[PDB]
Amino acid sequence: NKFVNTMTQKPTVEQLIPLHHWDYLYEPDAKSLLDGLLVRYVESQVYQ
Amino acid sequence: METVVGLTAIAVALLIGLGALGTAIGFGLLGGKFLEGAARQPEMVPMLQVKMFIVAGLLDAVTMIGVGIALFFTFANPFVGQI
Amino acid sequence: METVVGLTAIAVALLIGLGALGTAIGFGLLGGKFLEGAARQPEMVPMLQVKMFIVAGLLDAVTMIGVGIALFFTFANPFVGQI
Amino acid sequence: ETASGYIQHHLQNLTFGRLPNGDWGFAHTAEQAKEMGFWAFHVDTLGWSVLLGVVFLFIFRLAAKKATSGQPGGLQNFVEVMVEFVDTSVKDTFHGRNPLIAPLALTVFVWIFLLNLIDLVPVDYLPMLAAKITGDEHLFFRAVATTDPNATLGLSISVFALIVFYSIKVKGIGGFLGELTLHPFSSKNIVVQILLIPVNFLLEFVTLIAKPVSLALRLFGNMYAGELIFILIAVMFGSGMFLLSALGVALNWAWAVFHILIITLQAFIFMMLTIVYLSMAHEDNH
Ligand SMILES: [Zn+2]
Repeated sequence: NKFVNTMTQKPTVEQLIPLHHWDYLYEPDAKSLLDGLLVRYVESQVYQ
Repeated sequence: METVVGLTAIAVALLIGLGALGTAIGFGLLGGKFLEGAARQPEMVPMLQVKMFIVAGLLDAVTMIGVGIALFFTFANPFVGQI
Repeated sequence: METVVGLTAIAVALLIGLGALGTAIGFGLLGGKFLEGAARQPEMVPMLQVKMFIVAGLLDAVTMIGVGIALFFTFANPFVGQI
Repeated sequence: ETASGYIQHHLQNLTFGRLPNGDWGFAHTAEQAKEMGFWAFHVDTLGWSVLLGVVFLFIFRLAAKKATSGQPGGLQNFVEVMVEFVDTSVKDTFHGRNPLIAPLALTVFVWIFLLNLIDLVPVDYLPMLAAKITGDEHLFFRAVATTDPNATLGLSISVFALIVFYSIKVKGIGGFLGELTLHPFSSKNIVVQILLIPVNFLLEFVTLIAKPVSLALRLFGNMYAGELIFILIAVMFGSGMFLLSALGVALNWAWAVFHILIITLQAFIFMMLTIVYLSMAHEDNH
């Protein structure tokens, strides 16, 4: 359920898994960072 | 004369040969960073190119002073005039 | 005199040729890191370019002494007047 | 004749200058041409460079004197693809308003490409056609103008004049000597700036003088070594054998397929260094 306002709760189905011109230094592998950051993102969406 | 003239052909081959060796290794190191920079930032290619040609003037300066003194020793001779 | 003048032509080629080889590889290394830094931080490019020219002075310092002494051995000769 | 004589004849230019008695005559031998001093002229170099430059501008004028501003004909479609390519190449390097830089780059690219392209025609055709039309059997005649160090040095010493010109014209006489003596090292202390002028002058002056020489000798070295390999492969056919005049065809074909890439690339590099070196003479790069 989504909190529209104090008087309204809306039931919803939301997709999860199927988701400035400078680069970072990426200390560990950029591919390794991505494999880790995406798991934290899905968990943060479920927690919210 | 035969030695002063024959040791000027070896002088010429070292002035152009050591410069040919250092400029082919120097532009291969410089160019290897230009092609990766062109991949990391596809929109920066025109800027990276003008900056690479500024470095290229510093990279070949001493080599080009040597291709000139070598050509000067091949068609004129400052040593043969000294007997 | 023919052996001193012929060995001087080789000394001159060896002074400039080794300097050409060294500076070309040195600028290939220095300049390659300047393009790497310019790609990551395009805002830093004018600052990085000033720091690159500070290093360029240290890289060619001895090489210039070598080409200065090489030209001196061609238009004058401190060895011929010592025989 | 010998292979050495065949090679020695292909390396001599059609020189005209001051003979022992009179300023009107062609040299008949290499020594008689080396006697002619700095006040001489290679008539084959000036005859190929001027004729190819006029053919290029006349063809480009035929597509400019009647430009449609709508649907293009076959000729003007090509000329406009070349002007659009050169204009894009200039706008990705130069940000100023100078009207000379763009037509200069077009002239430099198309002219050098045509002076280089005549190297693909067989090496004995033009030298012998000139001899048959003249009635001589010892006439010196070289077609490829970029294989003469004077032609390539003329093209770079002229770009160098434009570099020293625009640098003084926009930075002023003070700004020209300033970049030459107060850059790249500057200091507040008067004793220090004076001791840094010789160091700044050695660094900046060497780089400036190397620009014209490197432009001329990069072009000369790739074209002179390119024609030498064609002359040397032609001596394999001079032998008269069958299994050698078959191997020679493969080397000539492979060398021409490689040389068309070099001929195209050398014109592009000369244009790009002309654009870059003239653009860095308009702003303080440090
Ligand atoms: Zn400056």
